[PDB]
Amino acid sequence: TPFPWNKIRLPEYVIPVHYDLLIHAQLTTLTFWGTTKVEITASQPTSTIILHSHHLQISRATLRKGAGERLSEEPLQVLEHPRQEQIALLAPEPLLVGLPYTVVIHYAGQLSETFHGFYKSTYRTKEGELRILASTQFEPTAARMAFPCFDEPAFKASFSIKIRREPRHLAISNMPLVKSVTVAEGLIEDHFDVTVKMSTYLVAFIISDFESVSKITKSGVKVSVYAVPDKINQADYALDAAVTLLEFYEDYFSIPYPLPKQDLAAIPDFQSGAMENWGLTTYRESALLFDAEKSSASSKLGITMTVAHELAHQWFGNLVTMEWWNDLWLNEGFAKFMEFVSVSVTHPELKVGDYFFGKCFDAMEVDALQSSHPVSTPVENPAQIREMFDDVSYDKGACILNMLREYLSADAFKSGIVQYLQKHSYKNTKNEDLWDSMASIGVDVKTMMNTWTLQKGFPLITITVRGRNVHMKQEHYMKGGYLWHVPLTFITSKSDMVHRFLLKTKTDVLILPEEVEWIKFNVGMNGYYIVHYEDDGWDSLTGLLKGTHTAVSSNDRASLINNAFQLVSIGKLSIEKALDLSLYLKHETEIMPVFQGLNELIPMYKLMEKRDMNEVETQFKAFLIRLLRDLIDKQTWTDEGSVSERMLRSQLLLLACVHNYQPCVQRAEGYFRKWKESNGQLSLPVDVTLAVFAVGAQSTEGWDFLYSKYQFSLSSTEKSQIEFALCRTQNKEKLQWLLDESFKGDKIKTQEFPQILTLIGRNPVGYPLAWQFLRKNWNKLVQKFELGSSSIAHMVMGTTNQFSTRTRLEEVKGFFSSLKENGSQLRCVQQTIETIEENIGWMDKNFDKIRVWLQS
Ligand SMILES: C[C@@H]1C[C@H](O)[C@@]2(C)C(C(=O)O)=CCC[C@@H]2[C@@]1(C)CCc1ccoc1
Ligand SMILES: [Zn+2]
Repeated sequence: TPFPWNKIRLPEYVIPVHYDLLIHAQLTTLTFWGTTKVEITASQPTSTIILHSHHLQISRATLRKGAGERLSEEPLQVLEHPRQEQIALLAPEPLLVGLPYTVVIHYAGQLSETFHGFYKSTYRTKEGELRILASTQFEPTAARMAFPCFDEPAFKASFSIKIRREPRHLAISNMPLVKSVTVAEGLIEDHFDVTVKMSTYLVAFIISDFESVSKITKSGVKVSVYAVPDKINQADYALDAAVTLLEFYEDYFSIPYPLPKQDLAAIPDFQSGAMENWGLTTYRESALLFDAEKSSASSKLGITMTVAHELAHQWFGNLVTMEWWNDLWLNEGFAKFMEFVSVSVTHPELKVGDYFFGKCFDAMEVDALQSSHPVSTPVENPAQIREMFDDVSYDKGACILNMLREYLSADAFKSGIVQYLQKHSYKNTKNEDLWDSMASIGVDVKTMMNTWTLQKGFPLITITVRGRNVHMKQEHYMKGGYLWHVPLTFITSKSDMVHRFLLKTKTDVLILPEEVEWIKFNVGMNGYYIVHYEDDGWDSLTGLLKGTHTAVSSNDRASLINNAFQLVSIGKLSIEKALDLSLYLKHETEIMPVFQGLNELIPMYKLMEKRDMNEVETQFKAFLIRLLRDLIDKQTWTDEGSVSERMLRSQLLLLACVHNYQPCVQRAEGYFRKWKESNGQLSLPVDVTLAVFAVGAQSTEGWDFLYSKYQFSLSSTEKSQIEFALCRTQNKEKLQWLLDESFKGDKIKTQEFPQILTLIGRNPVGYPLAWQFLRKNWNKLVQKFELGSSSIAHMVMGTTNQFSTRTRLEEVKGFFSSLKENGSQLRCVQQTIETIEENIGWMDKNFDKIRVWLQS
């Protein structure tokens, strides 16, 4: 019997309006049963209903028309197309156009052993008892694994969820609990209130023994944090942050949060960082739970930013949703950007605005490659859709929005946002909808923003100065007929006011009022472009950084460091001139230019570590330590100062210890010895813990001691610090053990496996083990994490993108091409191949130049 539908996309003439979802999960057998009742209307006659279903055993399907006395039921025959993840329901007669019908489906499934669908999560009590819970993760296409549905984001509907569970367990879902009814078999049926109209991917439900803490907003919304009983005392910070941020967004968008409550649940097993399910946001425990004594400043910042991200989605994603995954950036670019807007207001002591440009540089890494994609690009299958959750949708999306906001001004941008959110509330949007909204306040918005969303990559802006005449040229930046509307900014030696010039053409000229000593484009790195200066331009700017680096802001200094090294890669600046510029860092004090320096310089020796280059690698590492030696030496071994001072300290001490800087190694050995002799009871400053643990794990006794403390820790920061330290061992049997254990999920959870694999991929002796492990265990890793997931992308890049020989390039090409449909077409594979090709060319051109430069 042939399947009566040949497309991946569903027919668009059968529309759902409301779902009634009844779910019973048996935690003892890992089996679940459901009854789905979906109210539908057909716009054209059909005897066939096509919908999504994946790994669900359908026992019965019926078609209802009317209610009570005037009720009719009809049996529905079921056909399956597993590859398209569809089912076809066959009625004995055609459906009458425009009349409401209810499709009733009874089914069963097994709780997923992955991190998606309706899945199993476990933890151990401090007494060592194993506890099992069931949670959901549906974005993008996994709602169809928990209940049959029209599983595309434009098929919005209301949802009335009912959960049957044991009296000893708690169930939570998107909406408040309205009633709990005693049913047969000693079960309780929880009835949750009907949701607002929303996408299937936002449905959520959890059956657990979680504890909770709550606080009410000024608008009367009940905000709650849920977590395992042993960790609920770490919920207070996120609870306070969530209340403040929810109030900020309501005030800012002038659109109230529409639900009576908002829950934030810390899940013991979670693949991504968090998920924005409407009324039930979910998080990795490390992304939500703060320990005032053991958590790092970076973890505290991470929690604040993640809560800000998920809450921004309540408007940008939930209330207004992209029509299709090709426009995922409308959700992700906005939520990423709003983290910075919201936290800059709510937590001005975190100084987050100063860190934003770092996201743009992250996007530029991928976007400089031929294998990048436009922000808005076609996608069809689930693996392609998952590939949209990447630095282009998130970081480039946020960066082009930041660039647009600076161009329009914050108030005109805000008016545009509010108009957009109001007009498209409970509906779906495409790119043109956003431009139309922004332009209704912005005459050039549509033409300009189409250049930034429909073309991959970014421009190189070349500056040539002839007296008062500033010549500008744009061209597509490509590693080794594109045209943008570029909102340029600049400052000069005569004016620190931010000047604006819209470059709509290949070339243009601006006439300065008077001649200047220097000009610097892309003020504060607020623009998604790079800049090259002709003639003595780079010598001049190098001179400025070396004489009066304070003449330009910390972010302007970071932008110069980054652009100089990006220009080496396209042969516009020599490696010697970029390295000469980096020498100014001997007097740098600020976190962003110091970190930008490390971001450009560390990858160079990471390439050398994987080659026969011991001498140059050692001299390069010695140069790096000598360059930052005064700054390293000034660091106190405490938790004193601002969040930026704490993060700078932690990374400087770790860098010094990793590269065997003796004053820091001897001090770290001392703290470790003292900490170990006290049986880990003595408190170490959190800021020095990474360095201290990395040093301590270099001995068998130290590694074993760290591992013994890991099993009992309730702190996410401490566990992450121990995992990092353990992965830095140069004992291959211990590195193999870490890969084996985290892969199995026994002693170390599988949610840690992608980071562990990358850390070992970066280990100077362990890198062959990580690449070999990925190849050997590929199928099981794909089954666990999914083809196209950001996790698989990070595992691919993390084990191969630091290779720089033709032999390594063929190993990568050969391996991934052998996978056929199970990974040969992954975008991350094309990206890593292109990265290795660039590494080969860069090393062949510059290795000897660096060798000579280091001797001089
Ligand atoms: C992400 C890095 C990975 C890198 O493999 C690593 C582990 C490193 C090494 O392997 O040599 C030495 C210093 C720390 C560094 C980092 C964690 C931190 C870099 C850093 C800090 C501040 O700005 C950049
Ligand atoms: Zn998001």
